[PDB]
Parts: sequence; structure tokens; C-alpha cells
Amino acid sequence: RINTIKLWLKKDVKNVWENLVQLDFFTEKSAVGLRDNATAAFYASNYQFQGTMIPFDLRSYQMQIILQELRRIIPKSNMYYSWTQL
Amino acid sequence: ASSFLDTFEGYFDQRKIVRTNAKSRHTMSMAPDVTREEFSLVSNFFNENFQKRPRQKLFEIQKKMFPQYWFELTQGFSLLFYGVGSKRNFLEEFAIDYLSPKIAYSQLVNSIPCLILNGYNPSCNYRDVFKEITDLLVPAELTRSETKYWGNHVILQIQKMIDFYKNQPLDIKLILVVHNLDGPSIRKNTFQTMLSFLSVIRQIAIVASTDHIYAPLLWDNMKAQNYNFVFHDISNFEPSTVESTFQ
Amino acid sequence: CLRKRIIEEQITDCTDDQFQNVAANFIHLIVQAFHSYTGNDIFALNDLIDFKWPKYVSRITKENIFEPLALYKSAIKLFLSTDDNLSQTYDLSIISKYLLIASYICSYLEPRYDASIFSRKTRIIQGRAAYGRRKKKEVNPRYLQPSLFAIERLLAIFQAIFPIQGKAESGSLSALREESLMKANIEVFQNLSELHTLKLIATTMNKNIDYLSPKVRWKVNVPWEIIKEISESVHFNISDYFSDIH
Amino acid sequence: SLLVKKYCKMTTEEIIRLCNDFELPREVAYKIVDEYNINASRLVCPWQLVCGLVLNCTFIVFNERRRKDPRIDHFIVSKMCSLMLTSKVDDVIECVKLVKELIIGEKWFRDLQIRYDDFDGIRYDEIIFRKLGSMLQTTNILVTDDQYNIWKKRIEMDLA
Amino acid sequence: FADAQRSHYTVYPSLPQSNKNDKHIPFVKLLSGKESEVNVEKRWELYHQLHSHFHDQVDHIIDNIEADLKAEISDLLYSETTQKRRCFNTIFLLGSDSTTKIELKDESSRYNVLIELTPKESPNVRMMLRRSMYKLYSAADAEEHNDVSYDLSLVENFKRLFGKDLAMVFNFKDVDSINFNTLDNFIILLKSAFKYDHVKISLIFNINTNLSNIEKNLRQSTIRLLKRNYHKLDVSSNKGFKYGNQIFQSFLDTVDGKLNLSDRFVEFILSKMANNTNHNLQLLTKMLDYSLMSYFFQNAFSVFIDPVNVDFLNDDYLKILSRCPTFMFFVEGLIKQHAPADEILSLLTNKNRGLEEFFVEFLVRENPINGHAKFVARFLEEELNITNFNLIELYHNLLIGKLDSYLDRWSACKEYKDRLHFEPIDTIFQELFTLDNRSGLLTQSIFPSYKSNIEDNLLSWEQVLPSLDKENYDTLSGDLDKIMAPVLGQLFKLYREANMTINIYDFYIAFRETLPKEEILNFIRKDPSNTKLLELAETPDAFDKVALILFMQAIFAFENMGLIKFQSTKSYDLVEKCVWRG
Repeated sequence: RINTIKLWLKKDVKNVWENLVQLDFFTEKSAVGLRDNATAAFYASNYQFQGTMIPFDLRSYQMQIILQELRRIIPKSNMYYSWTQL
Repeated sequence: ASSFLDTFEGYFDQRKIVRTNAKSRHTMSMAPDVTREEFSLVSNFFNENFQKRPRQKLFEIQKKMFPQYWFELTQGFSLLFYGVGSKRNFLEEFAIDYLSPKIAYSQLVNSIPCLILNGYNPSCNYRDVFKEITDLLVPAELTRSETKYWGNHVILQIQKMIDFYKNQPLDIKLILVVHNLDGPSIRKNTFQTMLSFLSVIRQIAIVASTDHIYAPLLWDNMKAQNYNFVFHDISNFEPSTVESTFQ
Repeated sequence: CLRKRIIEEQITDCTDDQFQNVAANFIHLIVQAFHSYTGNDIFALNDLIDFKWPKYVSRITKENIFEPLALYKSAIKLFLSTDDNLSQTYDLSIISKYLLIASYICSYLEPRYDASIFSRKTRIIQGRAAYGRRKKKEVNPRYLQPSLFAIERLLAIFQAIFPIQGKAESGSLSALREESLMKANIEVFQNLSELHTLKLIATTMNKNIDYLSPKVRWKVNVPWEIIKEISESVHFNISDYFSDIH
Repeated sequence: SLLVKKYCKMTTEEIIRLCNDFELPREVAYKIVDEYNINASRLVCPWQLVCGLVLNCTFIVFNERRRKDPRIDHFIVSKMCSLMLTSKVDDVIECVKLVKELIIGEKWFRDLQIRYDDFDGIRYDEIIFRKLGSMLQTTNILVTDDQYNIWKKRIEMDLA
Repeated sequence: FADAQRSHYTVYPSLPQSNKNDKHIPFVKLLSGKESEVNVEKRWELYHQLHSHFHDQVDHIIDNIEADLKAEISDLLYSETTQKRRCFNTIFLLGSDSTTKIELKDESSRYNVLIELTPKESPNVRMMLRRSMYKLYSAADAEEHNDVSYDLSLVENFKRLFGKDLAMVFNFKDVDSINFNTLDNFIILLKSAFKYDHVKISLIFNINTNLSNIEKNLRQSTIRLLKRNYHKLDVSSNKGFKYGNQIFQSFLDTVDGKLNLSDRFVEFILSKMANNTNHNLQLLTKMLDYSLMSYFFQNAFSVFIDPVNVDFLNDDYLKILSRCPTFMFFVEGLIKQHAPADEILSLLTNKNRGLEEFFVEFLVRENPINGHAKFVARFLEEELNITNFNLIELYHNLLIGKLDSYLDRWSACKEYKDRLHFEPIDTIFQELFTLDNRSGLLTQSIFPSYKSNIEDNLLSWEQVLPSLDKENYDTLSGDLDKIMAPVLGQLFKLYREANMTINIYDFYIAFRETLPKEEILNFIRKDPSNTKLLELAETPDAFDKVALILFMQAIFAFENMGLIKFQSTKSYDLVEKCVWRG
């Protein structure tokens, strides 16, 4: 459409993607969060996950908020506010 | 039908699309289905009359390598057998009538004994086998300072055994034989790890029968280094009638 | 490293006010860089400080303190490139290098859209090829969780790609019996078994794994960059097979 | 040339000629003829197929003279290189190995291999010990006794 | 029970009385009895002698290089002096086949106990912690002579039980094949004990693939501090040709002056040196032992290298050595060098005295090629001072004569390349004292084209068939084997010629039309044995149904070989292929 802009290499995303997953905005597709009692916590540390074995970048994630929520939520004055709508 | 038959192009050729109205939805029930008794009868009839003479002759040709076999065994090289056809009535006559008497006389007494290991069994476990090891070799047990936190017994025993026999007389005391190493309950990594951390021994070493095309991936490089099959090829085109008992 | 550098440079114009001052503006630079990277944390900043501090020490000097802008220019680079890990990549055999290269193809390529490019034989008996991809794809399955396959597909494709061996002569009998094309030895089976334990292939993750079944599906667990770093080193090319579709 | 030519036609006696140029028997020729008239249907060029055919008739029946005379294999390939008018020849190499890929397993081919005993050009009672796993396998680097028995006469009269 | 019904059972061998035979060894009278049994004894003893002899340096060097890595790991493991005092020493064996053991130096004012961790005993975090603490306490107790549980408290509580300080060392045995999550959890747990100012530790990764393969597989949280204080090694069996060349040179010195090798064999081995970098010398030594086993099996002139046995030079040996064709080259070269013929009659088999005289005369020689390769290696390591070089490559380039063109790769010996160029030419009597695999046996028993060698048989089935004609009558199948191809290969042909997928009924009959009806019945007419089958054959479709019999057991056999993945459970009426030829 046109001070300038810099984009952030895959190494630069590798770090902060996990700062994201550790702040409860994303989760995993067929995820189950925290077992209630003992024997479930026990079997959990016995059987691992596909996500544990498959690599970092292709395990099927999930989302917490939907767009239009954020669309209404944000300060709409942003340079990116044009980009908050499907 | 197509152009290429035996190559990656032969594979691209034969693996493409067909029509569904081109589907001859036909069955073996469009043909006689009859008892399995006379089935096996006539199978065994051809296996006892169809290719008998030449099978005998080629068997007699396949013999003179027993000296070569023993000689490679002598330096402790555990052995392979691949090729097509059943591979039981070769080895069971190899070992008994050649190895133990000959090495018994050369060691100079009692003949060197053996067990046998039907791998093709669906109930083939490993712990009974280590039991019989301890029955025959009769090695030494372990302390309580080394079985580290439920560390598996047979393996640490065998790390103790391999060092006890590290400088003993360079002789022979037994042999074990295997059959259908890639059998159902035997092709598991536990059993294979056992018989790969086993055959560093000079007192024993193994003759090995095999049948599968994809057997040879089942092993690792560390294993093959430890295990050192000598790849001999022996194909016979034999009916394998008595293995027709499990499947 | 202060006390180091002050006398590696051997310059007697100093005071600890300015020591804290240069540390300060250095950290202004640190954070003015990587606030974008992290935000409002300390731990990883301390880590990366400890790592990349010393290179910046190595750059600072008299001119560099009298004007720390050019100093920052003279140490801008890690601000631009954290690079915090550590020519070559492998001291390996060749089939391990070249076989892995194939499986990335045999789970990111349609089994049907390959017979056009992965053939070299001169036809003899009557029969047609297909048309290839009439239609472009728009999503680049690089982004995708890949597919499955049986192994024979790899047996085939690897032979097809394989670097040339078995050198002939055009002699009266040289190429008559040579059959100058690698075949299914044992070494590949075993240099393959090595790989599942190196866990750069994956299969159906399984306790009581059995490599040997008819039913088993296989896969890889690697990215693009792994398979890229092989190529220009061994001087192979497959980037053209992927570079065209999306 | 003969194989760039697309969709050519042949007869019984055309290839009887191209096979009878080696004075081969007529039975082998009739076999190639049967091969043709059944499987001359899906073709691109029959010069290739019949070329490869009669070559793998020659290499199988002419192993004796070649086993003692390696001066043959150049003369023979030169003959069929110019009978079909080419200076390039590796196509002919393909002409042989492809038919061998094709015709590999028919009972009549089998009958010929038991008759004239090539098996890649080597005997059975040797190769099986070559390949089963042996050292008794006789790679005849050494020479046979009758050889020397007759080579001695050449230096007997060395005086002259 | 019948015999083989069971599993892991045992049977005892009986013996004959005795054989009173000193020929209780494998080695054989070659030459149709024209060897001596005493010569056989010579060969036997000598083999075991020289075998054990080279095995001296086997054990020497396998220990030598292991002592070398042990020295270097302990050199680079201790005294690596930190300054922050809040990091531990991390180490990288880039690509080591991680199965060796390493030592622990004491350094009083410390106790030192290793930690070893495999995939198996580390499914979760807590367990491998319990392993660690059990090892540590049961190790440091008995060395000084109540119970504490198994926890991280104990390590920071080490001072106030035993009084001494401690330094740990951690060996993640198979670093690659493990849960990286559990690993991450563990190492985050383990960083929780650098706040007591009285302990140190260190970790090593015994790596097999690469760092950049996995240093971004694990979370960079872990990896930052792991950028702090690390170390790096190239790690393999064959480090720098520093000991492989020695094995080559020692095997040259051990049987020097007697034997030599082709360009084919040397290049074959130069190839297979690289097909497994980690395990490389084991297998060359293995196959070399095979080579000598084969040699001292097959060469009846084995007994001619111990010069004591020169007295036993028999006439038959003298006959066969005459057919050295190179000796004929020499003969005729002198025929045309000299019109008279006096020395040749002086020396030749027409008087065997001069022959055997020449035998020992040309037998004694140096074979200066091998000593040349030796003092060439010398020339390198004294002037070029190199170790990063094979000697086998140089052997090969000399056997060609591109030796000059290969040292041209270094090009610093160039003022002496010409004088060091060994004009590589054939000797006399090279046919019995040299080695190469023209025979074609190595690759048949070491590196087989596995299923190629299978299908070459499955397809031919006359490479093994007894190709006989006369004793047809006595055997039942004399009229049938000749005319009926067996089941298997005919099936395999239909199997390959078909498409990917295959039906059963139409495919069955497609095969089944390859058959004789009256003649296979005639085969069944020949046996009067099975009376059930007598009645069975008297109907015409007996042919069809016995075709089905053979069909069924054949495919049943084909299945467990890995040929088919029997498709359509609940339907069991058509199939798919997976194995191809070639």
C-alpha cells in the first residue's frame, strides 16, 4: 500500500512461539489439560504424546480467542487495525 | 501388459488407476472348496514324488562346505543362512553329525551339547531361554550392588559372564541353534537384543536360518558388528510342509 | 571482561561513572533491540547478555567510548542476529545422506504426479504416459503435516535418483554384464535400521514396535532445512521439484 | 538408421534372411518368427526386437568358439552394427539386455539354455559353487594340462 | 510330543567311540591327494600362529586408541576452569558410537561417581532421578562405612552426612532415542541445585547425528545456558587414518615379501571403508581374516613360504607352477631375445634341478612394491608428516600408476615424485601369490545384493535345478520335471507381469491354463501310494482342485515371505503387491 518495517526470521519466531504457548492463548487439537486424580497423573508420565514425539512445528494446535472478539477488543487505532478482519 | 516390469519404472507402470465397472467381482467360491485334509495330502504327495531325486542330488552338492563352515566357526564367526525353500533339514543335519564330534576330538571328554530354538513359535519368550543358559553353562549370580534399580537381570548377568569368559581357554563348550529367527514372538527387540549382546562368546556361536525379504533391516549396525553373520546363500525351493502348522 | 579490556586496550582515561554509563547505553541498545523479541522479562535477557556482552567488550575502544554510536555500529551485528547456537553438518556415509533425501519426497509428492519427472526410459511397447499436474496447487505442502507410504516406493525412487556408479567403457563385454545400477544390498537395510534409532525417521510410534509388518505405515520427522542442508554439500538438486507448484 | 524408423513391417522370409546370414539353424528362426507373429502387435520398431533376439541366439550357441577366441566378440558386433547401418552401438547393447529382460522365462528359452549351456556364458556345475559360498570355485587363471602338453611342441623345434 | 513342536527345549548329542585321527582339522589334501598330511599340519599351525600374531596388534591397537580417547576425555573433562561458578561443563562427542566406558579421577577433597542413563530406564523424570540417587549413595557409602530417601535434597545434603564434597559427571548414553520432553523436565530439575557453593557437576552428550539436528528440536530455554561453556570432538573408530594405516602397514610387514593385491580389491575396500564411518576397522579386519582363511584353504603352495619346507618341493608342485603363464611370457621373451636355446634347456623342466633352483632364486625376492609403499609412507610422515591419508589409496594409485597423479593432490613431494614413482608392472609367478576377488565370493558372503540374488533364482530356477536327463525313470517325476515348471517361478512371473492389484479366481485360472491335464494326471497315475488321491484323481476337475491345492499353499507361503499385503479384511478375495524386482 506504500519508518519502515522488519519481519522476523523463523529463528526469531522459534523463541517467542513458546512464550505464546506458555501464556494460555493456544493449546493442542485433541488436548487434555490436567488430570484430576493420581492414577491419571501416573499413567500420564507412562504414555507420552504424539506431540511429544513429532517435532516442534507441525503438531496440530488450537486457539483460545476468535478474531472478531479481538477486533472489538483492541485499540482500533493501530497500524494493524486494518488487518484485524477476515 | 505394460512396458517396464522390474524397475522403478515398472512400479510406476503397474501402480496407476483402473475403472470400477472394470471390477470382476469374482470369488474362489466360483470354484470348488474342499476339505484341507486331502489338500495337505496331495501337497505332500508332490513334495515326496515331484522334485525328489534332483533335490537329493543338489543336497549332496551342497555339502562340501562343512569344512569351510567349521573353519569359519573356529575363529568364532556366527553364521547366516539365507535363500529360498525351507531351511531346517539342512542345519539339523549339519550340526549334529559334523560339529560336536569333530570339535570334541580336536579339543583334546564328552561331546559338546546343544539346545534348539524354534523362533516361529508364537509363544517364544526369552526368559525361559536364559533359564536354560543358567542350567547348562551354569554361570555366576550377581551382587545386590549392581542390579541398579530394577535393572533387568539377564542382561547384567550376561555383562558379568562376557567378562568372566574374557580370558578363559579359547575353546568350545556348547552351541545354540535358531530357526525362523524372524518368527512372530521372537522377532521382538528384546529377544534380538539378547542374541546380539550374546555372541561375543568364543565358547559358543550360532548358526542362523532366515526367510524374510525384510529381515535384514531388523538389525542394527552395532548389532551386526557384535553379531557378524557371514552372508552365505542357500536356496533350495522346498515345500516347507511342516511349518504349515501355525498360520 | 571490563578489567580485561581496559588494559587489552591500555588506555588511561576512565572512571566508573562512565563504566556504568557505557554499560547503561549498551543495555539501552540491548533492550531497544530485543524488547520486540521478548517484552517484559529478565531471565533470557540475562542469558543472552552473558553470551554476547563479551563480543561487544571486544569491540569497545577510545573512539568507541567517545562516540558509542559507531561502537554500536561496530557491534550492531548480534543485535541484528542473535545466532545463539553452534560449514559442515555431518561426517556421515553417503547412502544415509542420499536416502533420507528421498523420503521427504515420498511424503510431500503425490504418488501420481511423479511418473513424468522420475522416468528416463525409452519406450518400446505401446502405451501412454499421463499429463502431469494440469492444475497448480496453491498451498505448498511444506506447510503440511505429511503423508504415509510403504517402503517399496522408496526402493524404487532411490534407485531412480541414485548417483551414477558402476563405470562402463563401451567395450565389447564391459557393459554386457556390469548392470551398472545399485541394487538391494544389505548395507542399505542396515544403514536404514540405524536411522529409526537415530529417530530421524519416525514410524507409528509404538511400544512393541515391529519394523516388519505388511500393514505398517511410515513417515519422517524432519523439516525442509534438514533436507536442504544435505543438498548443496553433496551437490544434488531437487529444489526444482518443489519450487514450481506454489 | 533402422531404429529411428517408426512402424516398419516385416515378413517370414525377411527375418529368415537376417537370421540365416549367420547360418544359424531354421528352428531358432521359426521360434523368433512365432515370437513376432504373436507379439508383433504393440510395437514401435521390430528391428530392435529381432536384433536382440538373434544376438541372444548367437551368444548362447557360439560360446565355445568365443570361449577360446575373444577375437570373435568384436567381429560379430561389428557385423550387426553395419548390417543395420550405425556407427553408434550402445543402442545395440540395449537391444540385447531389453529382450533379455523380456524373453527371460519361457520354457523354450529354457530348453535352449539347457541345450547349449550358457547360463550367463558359464556352466552350472561351476557357477553354483561360484555363488553358494565357496573357495573350491575354479577361477581358471591357471591353465589346463593339455594346453602345456601342446605348447611344449612350439619350443621343441626352437633350434630353427 | 513330536520333536520340534516345542520351543527353547534341548537335546543331547551322542558320540561314536573315536577316530584316532590327527586329521581332526578342517584343512584338506588339495590336488587330489597330492599334498601331504604333514604339510597340512604345517599349514594349520602356521595359520594359527600368524593369526594370533596379527591378533597381537589387534588387541594392542584396539586398546591403544581406547586409551587415547580415555586420555583425551579425561584431559578435556578436568580442570576446565570456570569463573562464574554457576555453570557445569557440557561436552559433545559429535557422532561417537556411544558404547565405550570412561574413567573417573579422584582428586581428593572430592568424591566422584558417574551417572549413566539410557532410554529404557528414563521413561519419566522421577525414575531416572531415583536411579541417580541410588547409584550415588550406594557408591559413596561403602567407600567410607542409616538411610535417606532418594531425592535432590540428598546431594545438597552430602556435606553433612559424609563430610566430603562431590563432583558429578553425567553420561546420557544414547542421547538421541529419548523423550526430549522428559529430558527437558529432568534438566530443568537438575539446574535447581547450584545454590550451595560446595558442589560441581558436568554433562556429556555422546552424540550420533549432529548438534544442529537437535539443538532446535529441544526448547531453547534449555539451550541458552548450554551456549555457555561447551566442548566439541570429532569421534570415530578411524580418526585421521592414524591407526588404520598402521594396521595396513603392519599387515604389510607381517607377511611382507610374499603377497600382493590388485587394483580391484584395494578399490573395493576403499569403497566399503566409508559405508559405516563409526564401525570401519572391525569389518575390514573381519573380511581380511576371511581372505586369509580362504587363501590358506585353497592354495596348496601355502607351505612354500616357510623356507624350511623348501626341502619338500615335490614334482607335482613343480608341474603346476610351470603353468604360470607369466613364466611362459618370460620364456618366449627369451626365445626371441636369443636364437640359441641353451640356458632354457639348462633350467627348464627338462631338468628340474635348474627349475627348483630358479624357484628359490625368484622366491626370495623383496616384492619391492610393498616395501616401496612402506618407505613411501615413511617419506610422507618424515617430510610431509601426514596422517590424514590412507595407505590403501596410495596402494591403488600405484597399482594403476596414477600414484604420481594422486600425490599430485598434495604436490609438495613433487621434486621427488619421479624417483618415487614406482613403474608399476607385472612380476613373474603373480598368479599364486596375490589376492583379488575375481572369484566373486566376498560380495557373495559379506555384502550380498539380497533379494536380487533371491529373485535371480526365483526367476531362473535352472541356476539350481539339476539339469539331468538319464535317471528319469527311477524317480517318479522323470516324465514331469522335464516338462512342468514348478509352482513358484511360474507364479512369480504372473505376479510381476500383473498390475499393482490382482484378483484370485481369474488370476488363478490365468495361471492354471499353463498346465498339462493328462500329463499331470499321469504323474498322479504313477503313484499307487495315496488311495484317497487315487479316488480323488478319477474325476476330471481333480486337476482343477489340485491346481487350487498347490495354488493355496504356494500363496500361503508367499505371504509370510513379505510379498503381499492380503487386502480387504472380511472379503479375502483380491490382493495388492509390494515387492518388485530389480
